[PDB]
Amino acid sequence: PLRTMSYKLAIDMSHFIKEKGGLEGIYYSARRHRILDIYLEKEEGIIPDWQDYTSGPGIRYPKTFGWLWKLVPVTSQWDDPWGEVLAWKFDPTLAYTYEAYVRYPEEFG
Amino acid sequence: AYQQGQNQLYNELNLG
Repeated sequence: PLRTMSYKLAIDMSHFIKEKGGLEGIYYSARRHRILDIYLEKEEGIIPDWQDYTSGPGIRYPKTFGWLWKLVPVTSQWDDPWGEVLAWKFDPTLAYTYEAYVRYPEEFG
Repeated sequence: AYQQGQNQLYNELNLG
């Protein structure tokens, strides 16, 4: 059944993936991004309108609170607009700290 | 082909 991403939704999910040894330390590509967007839709019927991040540079944080995965730095056309490398990493602080509007409040609206 | 081409992609992320 279809459904837009909610908090408890994204929340419970974030762990479900970590518990399945997913994403942690895996390298990012604009291709792999959509690869994720799709898993949620085919397996969990989640409207992929959710997955978004901060331009940066430096660390990239999710524009969907409750999401507990952040992009951290360490060519191709799915490469990085900031020429940096990015890999997924878990962080529970993002469940109680909207790092997004914290550091990049200007990227809303 | 549809469920496989989907799965092999999941693999890149440690799921499947």
